[PDB]
Amino acid sequence: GKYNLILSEYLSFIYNSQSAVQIPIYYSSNSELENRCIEFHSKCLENSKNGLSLKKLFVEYSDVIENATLLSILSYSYDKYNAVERKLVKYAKGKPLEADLTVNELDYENNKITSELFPTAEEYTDLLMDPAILTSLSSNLNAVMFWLEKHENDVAEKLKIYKRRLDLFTIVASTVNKYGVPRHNAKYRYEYEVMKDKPYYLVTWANSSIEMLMSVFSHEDYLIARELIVLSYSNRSTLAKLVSSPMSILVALVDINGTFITNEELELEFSNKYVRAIVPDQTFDELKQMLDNMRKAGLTDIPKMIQDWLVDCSIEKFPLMAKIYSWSFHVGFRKQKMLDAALDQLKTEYTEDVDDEMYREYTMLIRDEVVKMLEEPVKHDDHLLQDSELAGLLSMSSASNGESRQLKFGRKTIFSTKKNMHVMDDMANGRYTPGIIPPVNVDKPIPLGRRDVPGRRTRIIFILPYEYFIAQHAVVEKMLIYAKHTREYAEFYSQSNQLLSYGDVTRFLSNNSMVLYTDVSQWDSSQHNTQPFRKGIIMGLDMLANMTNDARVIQTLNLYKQTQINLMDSYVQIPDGNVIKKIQYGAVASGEKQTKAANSIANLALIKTVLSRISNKYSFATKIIRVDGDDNYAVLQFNTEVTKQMVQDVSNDVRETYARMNTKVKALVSTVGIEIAKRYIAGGKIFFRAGINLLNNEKKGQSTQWDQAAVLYSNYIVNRLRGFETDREFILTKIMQMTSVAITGSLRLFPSERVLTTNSTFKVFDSEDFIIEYGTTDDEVYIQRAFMSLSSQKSGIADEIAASSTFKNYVSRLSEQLLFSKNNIVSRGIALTEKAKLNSYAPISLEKRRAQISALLTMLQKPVTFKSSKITINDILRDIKPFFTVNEAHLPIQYQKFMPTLPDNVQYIIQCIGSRTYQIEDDGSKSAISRLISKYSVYKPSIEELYKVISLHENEIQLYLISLGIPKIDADTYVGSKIYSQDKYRILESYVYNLLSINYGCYQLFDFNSPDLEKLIRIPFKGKIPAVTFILHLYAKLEVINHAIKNGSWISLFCNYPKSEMIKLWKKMWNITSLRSPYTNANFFQ
Amino acid sequence: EIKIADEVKKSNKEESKQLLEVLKTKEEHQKEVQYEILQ
Amino acid sequence: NKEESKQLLEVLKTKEEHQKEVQYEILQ
Amino acid sequence: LVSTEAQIQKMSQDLQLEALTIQSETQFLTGINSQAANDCFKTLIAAMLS
Amino acid sequence: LVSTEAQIQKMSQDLQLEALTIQSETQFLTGINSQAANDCFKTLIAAMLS
Amino acid sequence: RNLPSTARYIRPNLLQDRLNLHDNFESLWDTITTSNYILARSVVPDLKELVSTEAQIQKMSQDLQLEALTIQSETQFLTGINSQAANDCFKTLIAAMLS
Repeated sequence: GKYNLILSEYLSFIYNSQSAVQIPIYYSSNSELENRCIEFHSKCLENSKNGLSLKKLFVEYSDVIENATLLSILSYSYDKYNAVERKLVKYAKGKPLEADLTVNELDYENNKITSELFPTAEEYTDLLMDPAILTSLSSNLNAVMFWLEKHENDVAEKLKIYKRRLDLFTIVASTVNKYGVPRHNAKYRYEYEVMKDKPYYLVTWANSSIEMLMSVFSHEDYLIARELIVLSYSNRSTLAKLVSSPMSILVALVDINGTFITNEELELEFSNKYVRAIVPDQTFDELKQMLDNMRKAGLTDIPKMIQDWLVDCSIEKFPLMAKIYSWSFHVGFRKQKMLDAALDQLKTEYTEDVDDEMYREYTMLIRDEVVKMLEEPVKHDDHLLQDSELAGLLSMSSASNGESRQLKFGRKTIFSTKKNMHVMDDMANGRYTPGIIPPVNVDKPIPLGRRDVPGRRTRIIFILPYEYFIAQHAVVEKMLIYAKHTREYAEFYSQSNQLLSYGDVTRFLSNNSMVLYTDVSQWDSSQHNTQPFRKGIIMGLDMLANMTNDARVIQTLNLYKQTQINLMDSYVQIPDGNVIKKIQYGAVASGEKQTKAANSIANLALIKTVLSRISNKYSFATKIIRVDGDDNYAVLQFNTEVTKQMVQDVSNDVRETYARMNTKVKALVSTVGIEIAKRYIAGGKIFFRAGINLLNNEKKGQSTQWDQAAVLYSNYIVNRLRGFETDREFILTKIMQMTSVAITGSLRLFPSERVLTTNSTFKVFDSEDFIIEYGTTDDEVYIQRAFMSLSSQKSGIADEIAASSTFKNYVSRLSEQLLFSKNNIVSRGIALTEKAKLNSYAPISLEKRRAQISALLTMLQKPVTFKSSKITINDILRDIKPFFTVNEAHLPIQYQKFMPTLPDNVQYIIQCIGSRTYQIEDDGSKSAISRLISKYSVYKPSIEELYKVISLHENEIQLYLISLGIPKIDADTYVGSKIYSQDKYRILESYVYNLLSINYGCYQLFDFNSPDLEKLIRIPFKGKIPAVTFILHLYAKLEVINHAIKNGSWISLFCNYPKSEMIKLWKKMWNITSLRSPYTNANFFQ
Repeated sequence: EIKIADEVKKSNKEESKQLLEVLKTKEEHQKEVQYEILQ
Repeated sequence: NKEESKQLLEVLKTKEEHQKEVQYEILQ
Repeated sequence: LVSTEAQIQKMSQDLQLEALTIQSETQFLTGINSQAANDCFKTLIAAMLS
Repeated sequence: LVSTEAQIQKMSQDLQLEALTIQSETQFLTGINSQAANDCFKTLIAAMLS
Repeated sequence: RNLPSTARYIRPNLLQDRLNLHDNFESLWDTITTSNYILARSVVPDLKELVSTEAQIQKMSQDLQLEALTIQSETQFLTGINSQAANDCFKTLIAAMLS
């Protein structure tokens, strides 16, 4: 109930005029008070529409101001252009900043003036520094300045923060006021005519620097921020790569005293094991050279922090490093050109001096792995291989974005990248031809996409036709199925929903063991991903073809084979200005259904082959190998204790034995630590990277102004948990300015805390971080019932596309390819289902979501709605709440810290209850109703849809399942077995878990199966109503946890819930009408 | 519409409400089986 | 400058001395 | 004393309640609270003395 | 073959399941499809001949 | 390696407790015994492989024939079954008997 005050103060500060008037609007669940609210509304509109003072009425209707619930605030203020400068002149009396063109290697990667690089607008491009975000620089400046103004009179540590951030904002605003502010257009782009006379990279620098200075709480933070903001103004290509590089070595210097272990995907079992750090001497020289480059670039304080730490190498002072490791990724993206970014990859040194003893073993191991993956289904004639075509044709929605192509659905033209739509187009014009796989050669080279991530190189993405997906789908899915239970594949080994996110290194760490970890992200243009890689798979396919008797399977195998033939010679469209280059690239990259598992295979075989050469000079026992994409690690144990020289010699031998296969590598050997893309360990403690740029994005998505605010709050939560903390008030200011909507040129609306923090498709944040909020009140129930009535909307584009002829043809062909003679009973179901996967096409989603937002705004303006009894979650919690009783408890501390970077309250919880050990279906996949869909398809259906489907008669369940590609006999068998009554409970478990973010955010990190949390939860047992006791225990757990988070202390609970209410609620169970947004989830693991 | 006295319907005692819920459940089970048979 | 740099090289030698190496070195 | 809520946990687990059954044993839990044990302990002694 | 849904409805009736317990009996229905009956019939004979 | 007769070595003094600190120095013996306990915890092996914690609890539940979704209530048989406790007990028992 404080957010709205900051909204009011922001409004008062930004507008400031006599003409600027401020108009709240309220609502109440009680009829009489509601009519009094309507009255208040009326009188407010009139008085505003008559230039009368509003401050007078606010007293007469004090009751509405005190007890009713706010929605929004209007604002009447005219243009009043250029007020940003009229505020900013005061914070800019320092000196502006001068670029240095001789810092970056290239010419255009310097922060020089646009006209010095793009005299003509016809060759101008804002794409090398496009923020790609629907929020303005002026927004950011207003927010920063408002924060500075409200914290302009405090005298405490807060003032020590204020002086620091004020100096930083001075550094920024001096540079800005030297020239001026670029003005955003309607599309939030920045045209030539504003940047024509200004530095090209001022905007990205500005946003990143604002984001940093809003994340300064200490002296060392100030040093880091002042040392990057002034250097990120010129260097924009060689900065995050620099400071983020030494970290990989530092982790190899921290002695373990206490460890965490893994067993199964979230299991832990700590160890009091002590392990030293046998680091050789030459890596210190490496680190010294790295710090010398760091100083040579112009860095003084941050080498000093990295230099004074090495005297002790302690893990208590170490989070600074981790903090530093996150301060590198909040400087921005290196959005350079497609060409020069590709040439980071497209440099090749291919030689007729490598072994053949090595490549032949490599090829053979790949062959054998392929056969191990595919022996059983190829032999037992599995349905998904026979009908691989239709399987891929249904799962096209889970594919990559094909090249843009001009379609027409009756009487329109569309430029979709979605491959299902391509298939729909090509079926009509006789072009659908899945057996003829297109070549990829001089006559038809491949486009590209760029996979970026700051502080690293740019990776490339193939953008293929839609035949390759269809061919690869079924076989790669069977390969994944094989890899679910294989230990060595760390991208997949789990129990059907989790990943090995905590790593599996620390089992066999000891004084006798070592571990070699290695980055393998540059190994795409390499000589070992060309011919041998492809030919191994071709050989395996030949074996498998001779290992089957059915013909559909052999056809599928021959198509996957021919795909591998064609990918062996592959050219690449890359523009450079007007003309287009096409380069011979007979190698591997992403943009394929195959790249992930196949790269894991090839890296596994490669390391198995190399690791049998150290054996020529050492005796060791390979304990564990793991491969996950852009890294891989193998642990190995010796007959004796480890020394520095064995580490050195093992590393040199690994490097040279990779060189024998013409393979570059920074070989890294250690005893306690690793560093990889997604995580890293020091001293037996897992850290994470907090590198998510908020005010700058990688590319331009398709969501609205609204949803990006939710995304930004989620990224804030993530980075906070990671360690990188930004001042929350800034985030709230951005959220209000991004949820602000213009009803006219001068009318503008601003929603409130009770619209943005309520569980719906419009949730954006929470009043208290790390805590979803529910509703015990009339009013939250009231607006939630209201908003569910409005979430369901239409898209005319989808309606007209689905009414054309090509859509009908596609449905007809699906049918007669699956089943026939029910053209008006099931086929409509399949068309209705295809509608569910047209919505992936972005303009459809925009039409529908903008419609929802408009419907929301046309009831923020006018009074409120009763919504007609539609049951939701807060309806249930409203009835559960009045039979609780809290009492102060006191739990002790008995669980170990292993994620230091967390906030101290979350850690206090982890330090009092356990960390999670299981994982329940967030997608409802293990449910026996879902194991049919996961057998004949990949499709998700959301747990809302399943939760509804079970509530229906036993008839339409069959139609709904058949519409998802399933046949009729197994659906009939599912209904006859009566397993859905055995599956209501699993579906509801997953539903309730998804609604309340238990597997999304902080609550993903907590053990609710604990004995310690449970002894507080004293709910006696009644029996024969499982849903009620389930929700009761869950809700009580959430109560205890939220009280803990917001107040630290603990409490007990008690609910002697009457049987009458048990039964009254049992029927409200499977009639819930609620829904939560995808954009609101904040996965701690990205 | 239940076939039991006024003072039991309006009874705010727990056992009365438990009774009423039980009886409603009995009725609805009987209706479910009848509707099935008619289907 | 570089005097302190050589001291940085040096102070990371005396610390963390391993025993097997000095044994084989005494013998060798 | 023993805590009322833990003792009700134990009694409920021992009695094997059922939320879909008119049990007589559900009434065993009525008024177990403290402030009554005190009252009875006090009343008996006060009455036997006076 | 006998109708899968019919045979398995009969199995359900002859097992007298419950919607409110775990019932190891339930696992008996695990994988009673066709296409595996044929697979076993084929696998046994081809193994014993080969 | 073979070591010559030119070589030498010094023997430690491993003569037992001349003080009998287990005779009425309980505050010191508490510290000594705690030190040896925590040292012994650092050498007891971790239980590298077990049976999974959810593939067990369903077998237990069907043996017990429990109401559905009692998993989150943990009918008292099923409380604190996790690993991170089995290793803890295995470690504690041995380290205690040693110290």
